[PDB]
Amino acid sequence: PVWKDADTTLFCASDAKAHETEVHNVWATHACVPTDPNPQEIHLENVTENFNMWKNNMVEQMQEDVISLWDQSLQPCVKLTGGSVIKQACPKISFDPIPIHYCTPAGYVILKCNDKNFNGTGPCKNVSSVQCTHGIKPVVSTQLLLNGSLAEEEIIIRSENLTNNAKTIIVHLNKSVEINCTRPIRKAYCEINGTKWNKVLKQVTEKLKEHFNNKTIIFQPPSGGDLEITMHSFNCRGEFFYCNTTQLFNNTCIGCNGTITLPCKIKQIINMWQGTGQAMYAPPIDGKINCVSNITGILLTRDGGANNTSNETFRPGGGNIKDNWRSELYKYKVVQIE
Amino acid sequence: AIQMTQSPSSLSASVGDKVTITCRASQGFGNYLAWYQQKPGKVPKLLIYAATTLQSEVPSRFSGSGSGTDFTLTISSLQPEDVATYYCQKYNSAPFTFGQGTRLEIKRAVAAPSVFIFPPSEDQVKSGTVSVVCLLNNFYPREASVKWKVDGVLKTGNSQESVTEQDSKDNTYSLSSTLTLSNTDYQSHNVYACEVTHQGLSSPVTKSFN
Amino acid sequence: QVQLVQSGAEVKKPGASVKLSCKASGYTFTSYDINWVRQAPGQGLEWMGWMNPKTGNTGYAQKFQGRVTMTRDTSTSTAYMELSSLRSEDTAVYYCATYRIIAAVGYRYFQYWGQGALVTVSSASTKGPSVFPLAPSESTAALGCLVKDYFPEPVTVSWNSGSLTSGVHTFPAVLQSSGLYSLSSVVTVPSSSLGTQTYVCNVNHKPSNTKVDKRVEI
Amino acid sequence: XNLHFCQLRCKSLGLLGRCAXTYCACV
Ligand SMILES: *[C@@H]1O[C@H](CO)[C@@H](O)[C@H](O)[C@H]1NC(C)=O
Ligand SMILES: *[C@@H]1O[C@H](CO)[C@@H](O)[C@H](O)[C@H]1NC(C)=O
Ligand SMILES: *[C@@H]1O[C@H](CO)[C@@H](O)[C@H](O)[C@H]1NC(C)=O
Ligand SMILES: *[C@@H]1O[C@H](CO)[C@@H](O)[C@H](O)[C@H]1NC(C)=O
Ligand SMILES: *[C@@H]1O[C@H](CO)[C@@H](O)[C@H](O)[C@H]1NC(C)=O
Ligand SMILES: *[C@@H]1O[C@H](CO)[C@@H](O)[C@H](O)[C@H]1NC(C)=O
Ligand SMILES: *[C@@H]1O[C@H](CO)[C@@H](O)[C@H](O)[C@H]1NC(C)=O
Ligand SMILES: *[C@@H]1O[C@H](CO)[C@@H](O)[C@H](O)[C@H]1NC(C)=O
Ligand SMILES: *[C@@H]1O[C@H](CO)[C@@H](O)[C@H](O)[C@H]1NC(C)=O
Repeated sequence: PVWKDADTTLFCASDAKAHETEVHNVWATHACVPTDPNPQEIHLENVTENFNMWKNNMVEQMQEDVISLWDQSLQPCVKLTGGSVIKQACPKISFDPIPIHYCTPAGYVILKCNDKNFNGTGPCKNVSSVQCTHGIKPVVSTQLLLNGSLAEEEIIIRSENLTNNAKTIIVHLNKSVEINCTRPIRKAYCEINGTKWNKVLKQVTEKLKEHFNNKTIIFQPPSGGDLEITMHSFNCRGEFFYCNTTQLFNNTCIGCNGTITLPCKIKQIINMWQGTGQAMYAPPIDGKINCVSNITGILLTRDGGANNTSNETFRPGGGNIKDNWRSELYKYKVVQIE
Repeated sequence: AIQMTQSPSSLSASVGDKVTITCRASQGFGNYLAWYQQKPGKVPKLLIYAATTLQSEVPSRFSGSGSGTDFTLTISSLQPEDVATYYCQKYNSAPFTFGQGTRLEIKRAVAAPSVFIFPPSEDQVKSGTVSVVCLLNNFYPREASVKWKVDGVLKTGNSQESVTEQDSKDNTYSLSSTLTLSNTDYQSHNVYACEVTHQGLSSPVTKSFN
Repeated sequence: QVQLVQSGAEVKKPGASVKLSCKASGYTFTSYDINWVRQAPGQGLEWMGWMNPKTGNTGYAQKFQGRVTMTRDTSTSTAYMELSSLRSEDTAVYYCATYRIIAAVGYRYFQYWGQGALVTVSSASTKGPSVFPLAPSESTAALGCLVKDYFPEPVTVSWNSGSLTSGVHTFPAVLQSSGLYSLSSVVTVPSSSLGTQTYVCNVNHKPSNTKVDKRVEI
Repeated sequence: XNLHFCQLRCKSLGLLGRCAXTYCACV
């Protein structure tokens, strides 16, 4: 009624202490202020708005926020991007992200969807007004989404054009299956309670075959491309980890196994997710590098051939971090009431 | 972080003059900058909110400018009704920190004060409590001296100044440099004297006897 | 019609604690927060803490981290704010405040201030002032009244049942090291030719319940 | 993302090249 959908310059707000030199906390010292000890969330009358998580501006604001952080904190000895290369230095730090709250300025208010099972698109009854986002960790992943929020009710599957195979699929789970990756040459590994992994994959298929008119859903390994979208990629406390899922996508097992062990590797030269380019980073020291994250949703891409056959094949996707921000920012929308 | 620093603590400003009160900070809080005004002896009331949006029932000589890291409160056509201290504050989220403050003057013309000794009266000596009030009257600015000189020496301290709110009409101040002492210490000397400075030559006024 | 009124002032001995009262009316006291801020004489503004009225979550400042304690009773629709371990640098005007009553967000500026409460922290144990004339012995004669050794504030200096007010201003009070108050009440007439009109000054120290008036002549 | 190139490569696998970000996928 009185408000208008619009885009603005949202201001951040961590909790990071300046006593910690871990780059997150150091980056969070400026640009962003403290958290709300009593943040307000006012239930909007009893009307219902209509959101869209594929055309939000918070996503591109937060995409740029995190880009500065990475090229200000994790600076590559040499960063080569279309057009030119920039020679720098490579220090050794640690990476445990801080939950960040996003906050609209003077006049503007954040509209939020608390509708039980929402797919970030259209009708949204239970709407509300807040000044900040919520505790979201800015973790850069691929294939699986880690250290994030989980669905309250049923499992949510959601994209822009479900039917289109170019539109990336976001799988938001209802249970957080733990994972554990460690580096004890560079080769490291991971391990997953496959007993909960393939049992909570079962319901990811069942819900996925409710939008494809009870068809057949089969999972498969990535068709190919760049190593960061083939191999589940992330940054464990400083080094870039590429872990081969596969054994986690080889359809089947849904008494087969218990513990899964994806191999994995650590790369020092890698294609940037900031721009079309690549940059060499720094080796590590024997730190027994270990990340124990919460897998909480996956990035899948469908194949071309729906009507043809009685089945659909899905594969691990990603590459566009923007979708990584989209999975948590799916409920809020910027509004200007000035 | 967040370090709000109100520019000046006090200012001159004729009447119907342009005054720019600056408010800076450490890290931006998304322009949710408030401007409050405390009229002397009154409770303060909100002026400008959200950086520039004026509040209802409030003069439009007040303008909230600046934004992000460097705001301003401007009043063109200053008047005598527009005097207090204007404090800038943040209200995005608690902690709702205010600025130090900024109090407004009125400039006026270099008026000279009138000196007046008030000898201790009859019943003031019957208790062993004796006060000797110096009183410089109707002066401006406020930079004023009040040196007592009992027996032509100097009496460091023991005196107590107490100025009043800049008068709405003459734009002048009135002092009250009191000096309390005991009967013994008061009767151990008989030539009391109040010396005064501002703008002239001087204006010391003596008093002998009982 | 939004009213946020306070109560009277307080005098407490060091380390005895005071519970300040605040009563709000004409709005949903359970909806909007209540802030508490003080100003010491010769001080600026200092925000103390916030409190959520439907669910009493309380946050205070580091400086006041520990002594402050805000509570509420919705039944009464009144907010509270104790300040225990009372130091005499914790004597100033303490006010309650709140924001623009709107069901919207971001409007959390204090738009409704209270009247104010003076928390005087000393062992004075009330004292009336003795009244002594300030007659002198030359352009524009000056005279008045001296009220000394009285606790606590405030005192009333009405020159001749109100009338004589032209160029007649009582001065702020000062605290001397005894812990009793003493102010200067100066009146100046035209030059010194018309120093004729009687002058009898009226002193009121409500707590002392003494309003004795004294004549001022040479 | 360099896409004409991701397709140039993904060809050798008999696949279509499409940008995954700054990144090269084949379908
Ligand atoms: C809307 O918000 C949340 C849903 O997460 C719930 O606590 C609240 O009661 C809901 N209210 C209505 C009327 O839907
Ligand atoms: C998302 O939900 C809306 C209703 O809110 C529906 O119209 C739309 O088809 C859904 N899209 C997907 C991909 O489930
Ligand atoms: C997980 O979601 C699936 C499908 O929506 C549902 O059947 C299952 O009960 C959910 N379990 C939990 C713990 O939410
Ligand atoms: C996207 O979804 C709509 C609704 O199902 C459909 O009509 C449209 O053709 C889809 N886009 C593509 C490329 O199939
Ligand atoms: C994340 O993992 C930790 C393991 O310490 C677990 O205790 C927590 O409940 C998990 N949180 C979510 C949201 O899955
Ligand atoms: C991760 O696994 C390794 C054992 O292979 C070890 O560091 C630790 O027990 C696990 N971490 C957590 C958080 O369970
Ligand atoms: C894996 O999860 C299952 C399901 O709860 C549990 O029964 C089993 O003990 C777990 N395995 C290990 C090694 O903890
Ligand atoms: C992952 O491991 C399987 C072996 O089970 C292998 O066929 C596949 O090529 C590996 N992935 C990559 C990207 O090398
Ligand atoms: C996920 O969170 C865990 C702590 O719960 C942390 O050790 C790990 O580094 C995080 N993941 C990433 C990629 O930083």
